[PDB]
Amino acid sequence: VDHETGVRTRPDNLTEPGFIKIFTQKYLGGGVVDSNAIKILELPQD
Amino acid sequence: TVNHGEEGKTREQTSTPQINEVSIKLYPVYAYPRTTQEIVDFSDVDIL
Repeated sequence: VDHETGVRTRPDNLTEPGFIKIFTQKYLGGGVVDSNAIKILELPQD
Repeated sequence: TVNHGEEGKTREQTSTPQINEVSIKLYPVYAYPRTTQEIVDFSDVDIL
């Protein structure tokens, strides 16, 4: 799941003077919808 | 590092990526064969 804005970058070039504080954020979501459609296999560790 | 954070939770400063510098020095692989003038002059092979 992503958002319509996707990844947003705010190059904060005012707040800590002498510092560019790049703020890059993405809204990420992940869920197992219909768990019947995924199968896992734990092989022997050896 | 990429931090997770929350709704209404302050954002800590993530560690900036590091840069590494490989110093590939140059070194002369020299060959200094002391051949005699005798071999060069006597032989018809042109050993040079």
